[PDB]
Amino acid sequence: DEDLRFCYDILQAVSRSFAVVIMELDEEMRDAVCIFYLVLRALDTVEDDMSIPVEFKLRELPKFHEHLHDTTWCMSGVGVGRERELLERYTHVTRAYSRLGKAYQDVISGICERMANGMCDFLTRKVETKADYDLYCHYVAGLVGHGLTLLYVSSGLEDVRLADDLTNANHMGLFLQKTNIIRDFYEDICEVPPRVFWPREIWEKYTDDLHAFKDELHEAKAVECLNAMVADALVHVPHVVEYLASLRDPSVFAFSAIPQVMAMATLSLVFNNKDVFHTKVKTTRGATARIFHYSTELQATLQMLKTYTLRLAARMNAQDACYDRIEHLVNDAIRAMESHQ
Ligand SMILES: CC(C)=CCC/C(C)=C/CC/C(C)=C/CSP(=O)(O)OP(=O)(O)O
Ligand SMILES: [Mg+2]
Repeated sequence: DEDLRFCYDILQAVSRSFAVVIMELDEEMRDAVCIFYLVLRALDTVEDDMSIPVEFKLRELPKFHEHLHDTTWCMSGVGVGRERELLERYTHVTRAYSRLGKAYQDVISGICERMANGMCDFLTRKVETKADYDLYCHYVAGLVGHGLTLLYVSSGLEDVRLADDLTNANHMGLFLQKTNIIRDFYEDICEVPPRVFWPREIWEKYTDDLHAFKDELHEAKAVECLNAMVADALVHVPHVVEYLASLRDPSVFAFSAIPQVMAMATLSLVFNNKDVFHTKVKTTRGATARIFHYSTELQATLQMLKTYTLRLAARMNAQDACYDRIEHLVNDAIRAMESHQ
């Protein structure tokens, strides 16, 4: 089982966040989800390496899923740090993969291919529209939501009805991806080349140059745009509440709930916060421990989400050009929560 051990070891190095939450899952589901994550993590590593040619990515990505059945395949000159190691010693992942149930392998192979092609689409173009924003989030996060949902059903832990309509699963992925895209604006725009995800359709209403938000000079417009991004992410909350409330298994529930509650805490902190444009805004380690502790069942999770949702709303004024748009979004979220209390 050295292969699985490497997997969990690389997981811990490549992503401390997920590597903690994944431990909420029972061993069998956990192995499948851990391997699933590393496969996608490998894709991400190819998509994000800006020192390697795009034609190289459009070439390798589409057939990434095919390598899942080739225990000798690996990549040598891509990525930084442990990610690089993930690809070079990618054998451990494919081996572990070959020892998974037939149904788990197919979900993983299926999501891997669709995400890869989606990444290819956006490797050759920008995110101009809100539609673009949403679709890109779908490919790199919404699909993880689909995949996980299909792994839950396939495992037997959740009812087959869960996979009927995957819309809410996609919403779950979008809420997480969007909160991170919002939180990581500065860090992303400060890289070489600069990484940009905020959709032009949204930011062109406050500026002609996104890079202007880095200057205190345009602090007001940056914050108004930041607030419009938050409003856009809040659209997903009522759906996150529905998906979480449809879960019956405690392991699946905690694994699914924790990241969502963390996202809402981050979102409540970045909202109307100009610090977002010069540093990473993060929750305290104590709030994190508390979230991990209580998000084991629906009721407590709903109240923590309500609490954070109420903190977000409390942070604004009738002066802000969002107060209107944010208010009904907060009410929809809180309403959806009380709808299960
Ligand atoms: C359960 C369900 C239906 C949907 C959830 C969808 C999921 C799990 C999406 C993962 C997408 C994100 C935000 C990845 C960043 S890697 P990271 O999480 O390791 O670490 P970081 O964001 O850098 O802190
Ligand atoms: Mg990426």
